[PDB]
Amino acid sequence: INSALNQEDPRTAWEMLQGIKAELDKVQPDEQMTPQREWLISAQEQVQNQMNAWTKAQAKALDDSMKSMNKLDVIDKQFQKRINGEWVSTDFKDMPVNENTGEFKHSDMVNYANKKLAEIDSMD
Amino acid sequence: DDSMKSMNKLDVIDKQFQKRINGEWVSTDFKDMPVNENTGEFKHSDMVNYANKKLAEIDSMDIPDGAKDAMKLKYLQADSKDGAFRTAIGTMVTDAGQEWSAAVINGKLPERTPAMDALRRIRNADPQLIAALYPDQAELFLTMDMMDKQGIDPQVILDADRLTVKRSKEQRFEDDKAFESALNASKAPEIARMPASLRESARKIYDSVKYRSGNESMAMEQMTKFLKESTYTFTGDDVDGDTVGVIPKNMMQVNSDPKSWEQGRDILEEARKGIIASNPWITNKQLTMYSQGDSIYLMDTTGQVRVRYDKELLSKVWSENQKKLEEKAREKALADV
Amino acid sequence: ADPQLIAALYPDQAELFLTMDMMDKQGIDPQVILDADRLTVKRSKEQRFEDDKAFESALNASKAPEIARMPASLRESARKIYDSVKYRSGNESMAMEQMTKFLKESTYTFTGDDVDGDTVGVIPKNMMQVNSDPKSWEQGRDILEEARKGIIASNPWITNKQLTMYSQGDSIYLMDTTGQVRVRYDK
Amino acid sequence: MCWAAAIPIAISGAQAISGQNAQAKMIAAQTAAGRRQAMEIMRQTNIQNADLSLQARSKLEEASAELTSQNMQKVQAI
Amino acid sequence: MCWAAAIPIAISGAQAISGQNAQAKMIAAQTAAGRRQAMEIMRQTNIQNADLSLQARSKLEEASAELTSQNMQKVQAI
Amino acid sequence: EGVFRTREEMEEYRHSRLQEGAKVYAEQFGIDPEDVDYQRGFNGDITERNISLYGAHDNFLSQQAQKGAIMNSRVELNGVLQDPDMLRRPDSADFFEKYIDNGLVTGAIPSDAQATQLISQAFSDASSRAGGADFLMRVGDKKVTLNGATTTYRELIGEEQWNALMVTAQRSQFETDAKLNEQYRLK
Amino acid sequence: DLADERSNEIIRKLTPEQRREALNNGTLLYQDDPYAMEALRVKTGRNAAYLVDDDVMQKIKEGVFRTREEMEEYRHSRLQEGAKVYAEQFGIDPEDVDYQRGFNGDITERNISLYGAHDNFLS
Amino acid sequence: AELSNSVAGMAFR
Repeated sequence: INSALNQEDPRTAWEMLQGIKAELDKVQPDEQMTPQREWLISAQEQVQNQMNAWTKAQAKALDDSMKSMNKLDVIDKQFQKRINGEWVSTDFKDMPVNENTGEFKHSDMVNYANKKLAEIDSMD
Repeated sequence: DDSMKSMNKLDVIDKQFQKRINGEWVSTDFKDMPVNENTGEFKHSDMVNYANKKLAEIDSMDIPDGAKDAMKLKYLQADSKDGAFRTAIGTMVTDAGQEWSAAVINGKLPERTPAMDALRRIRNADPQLIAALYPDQAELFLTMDMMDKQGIDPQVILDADRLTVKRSKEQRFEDDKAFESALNASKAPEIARMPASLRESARKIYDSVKYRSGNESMAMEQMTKFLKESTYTFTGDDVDGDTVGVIPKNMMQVNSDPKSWEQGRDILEEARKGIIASNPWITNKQLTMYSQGDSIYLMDTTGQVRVRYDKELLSKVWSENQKKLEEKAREKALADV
Repeated sequence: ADPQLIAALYPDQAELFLTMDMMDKQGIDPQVILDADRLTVKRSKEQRFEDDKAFESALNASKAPEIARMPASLRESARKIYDSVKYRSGNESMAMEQMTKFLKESTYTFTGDDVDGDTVGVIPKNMMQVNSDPKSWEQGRDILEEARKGIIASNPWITNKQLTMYSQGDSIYLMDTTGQVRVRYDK
Repeated sequence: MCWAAAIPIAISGAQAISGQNAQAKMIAAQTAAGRRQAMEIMRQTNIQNADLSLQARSKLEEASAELTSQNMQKVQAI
Repeated sequence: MCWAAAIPIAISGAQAISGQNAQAKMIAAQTAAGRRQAMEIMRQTNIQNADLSLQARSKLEEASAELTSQNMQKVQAI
Repeated sequence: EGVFRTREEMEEYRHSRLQEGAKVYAEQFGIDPEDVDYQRGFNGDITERNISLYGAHDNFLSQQAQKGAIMNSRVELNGVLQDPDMLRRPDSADFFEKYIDNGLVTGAIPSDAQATQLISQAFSDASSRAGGADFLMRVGDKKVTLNGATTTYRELIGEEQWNALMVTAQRSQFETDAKLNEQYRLK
Repeated sequence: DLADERSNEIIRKLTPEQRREALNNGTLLYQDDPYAMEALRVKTGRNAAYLVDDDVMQKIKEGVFRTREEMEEYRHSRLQEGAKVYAEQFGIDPEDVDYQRGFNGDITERNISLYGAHDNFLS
Repeated sequence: AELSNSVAGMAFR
């Protein structure tokens, strides 16, 4: 049961736990309050809570993906400006939130350099 | 009687320990909850037995290696240096150390290397942490990371570590003076401002690598690449751009994984910036960030403005902030559906 | 069966115990020790005198609860385990990791309840044994810990780190620095 | 092990038309493993993982996947 | 020793239907040892130990143990 | 256990190696065969042994057919869903429900356990393809039977069992769409 | 074999509604359910047909073949082989008539896809 | 500010 709980993604957690229940059903065929069944169904509430957390985390990942893409293209455009023109101050403080890009973590410029360098590597 | 007492007090210990892992401030030292009536006394024997049985239990779980090692680490923090888990992982480390020693004496390396393999599994996941807690066998970590990450054979280290002369107490004085000249005359930010914990380790790696093939560049080479793998250099916004600090990549960690160290750097920079603009005249050149044993501290040169930043508060503030920002994320993400 | 009682009563041949435990417990061949112990130079005085300063500084300047402090009894052997490994494979760090492992098997470093957590003493794992099986050392660790919260909870006029405990030639004496609390626990 | 050498026997003067050979054999290999080296009590864990691959192991490289799907629908119920 | 090589003769191209061979032979080996290399005065000691294994050495891997027991009962007296 | 084809080889091989092993094992002890008393002992108790053996063969062949059926239905549903955007089509919603149902009535996917396992695996697999919101959002809600009660899809899948899939599929769609955008912009 | 028609006919009788629970515990066993074995053989056959025939032809069609007359020969022979091998690989079903309906498709769709791929290659 | 997320917030608190 603890293994069923400690899975990486709570999906596999829930389906493995459900299979373990469907199997316990054989050997313990009376649905009731078998001590093992008590253990098993705190496990169900547990995996429900873990699925709650997983939903929240995937949603945050969605938000980060959009924020990163938008601020990334903003960084790249304001950087092409520096490459072609001059005196653009690409240090940290950039073209700020239009309405929806993000506070510009320091993470983007490192991510920007890395992704853009690989991008150049992948060009034709 | 002992079997029942041990099982009961063992589950009590484990629950009150999961409390410490998830929550905080639980005092798992020795004095726990013995009011179970059945559990009765806690001997000191349980916590050692608890750590050992639980570590093997984790080993026997069904999950893939990643979850196993993340779990070994999320248990390695935190007990109050008792150490129960710290000493378990520690004796694992010294086992790997003595085993590689025996390989050195033996002349080749014995096959299947159980302790070395288990250590490779655990330490691959957080290089800095395992090293930090045991500030004694950095030599083994260096050699293992040479052995696996880099491509060198685990045969060409064997001779050079078996062929070494005994330093014989004479050329060392020259060697201590040596650590001192390439250090001072380095002028590379990280090595010069060497952050402190890392300085205490630093001394080791240099002396180790030198005894191998032609050295004193290869030695500086490895030492610098290590200090790069283990401390961010916080650069200033000015275009010089002179460094303002070297704060260790292990202690900026929000939460428990190193992706988190990265996320935290994004807190410390926001902090260092607000100060510079807020108190006008504190030009970047003036500000220093200085660590200590365990604290990230931040000062403008005049002693007036100086904000502490600490593992506990940085961690837990980021935890709640990420929490309810991720809440907002879920809210409008599910608003689409 | 008991690599401790046998170790103690005969401190003279700790060299043989080290070599045998190298031979069987660890995986090294009983051929690669043979040459290195046959190939040795005579320390002639000069070599010996220098290695011996060398151990002396190094052990003293290493900062690990175990290597520091010293069990008391062990030093003489500990030193012996050191030289042997240094002559065999000549890496001093390798020797040490074969001295530390040994002091570490042999003694238990009692630690303090405080979160520092600074050590109070290293008592040798042999002399706090209770009955014959080594699990008796394990059991004794419990009596002594209950006592040390016995000492700290009985009239702690002041405790801090002032209280230390150690072993005389044969007595896990616990004593605070002062004459206030000396407790003798004997095998 | 003898069988693999037997497949290796095919390539001698260095033969090009043989990606088919590795392919078919790893594939069959998967059918055999998958089919026969496992237990079907509902509890599964990592066994299901290695299995899943045996599940993608027959199937198709997907030319047929495009063609199959178009089909299973007209056949099962649509 | 000649006989073991004779059993070894069976595995050549490295084929795998042979766990049966080690099995049956260690088992028989046990029947022979056990049966014949011992003395039956009531005093026994460590001899009984090595023996006991010869006692678990025939018996069954237990599929038959489940089946036997079901049986010895209906046969002996029940 | 692992290595055997249909019924014939079983009793063939058993009969042959049976009578031989009989005499070779009676040869170990006193040379009794061929006496009539060894017949009564060796020949059982035979109905019990035969029924146990043939029941084990039933178990093996049933496990074999079950392995085959699960592999087959897994391959079919993988081809129909895991394929990149068979889902986006207007027909795929009714189809999944119908397949699961028919397979239940046939009844393939034996049995219920394997059914919930397979349907909850496929759902996740579908969520991680670009095709996803549409498939999940349409099969919710559909009527599908089970052991306890007939019940909608959303229903089987708790409020944090379904909302999770729902969001993670939306996120995967966003990911793959941005991936297509970036491939185009790379060109 | 022919004798198992006993329980085959007897089970045709068992109601489909309550057949499944019986199947889950231990009353029946998969080997004797005619309806289950039907779908199974047929599915096994589609799988076989699709996988073998198609992978084999497509990959070859894509980069190493010739005229319609050639590919044509190559496939039918491959078709037969695959059935035998895969058949053995699952319970030994062939040569039963139910494996024909499963293996033989759904054949017009496969042929038209293959010949369309050949059109694409020659074009 | 006080009750804000946004990076600033973390540093301030």
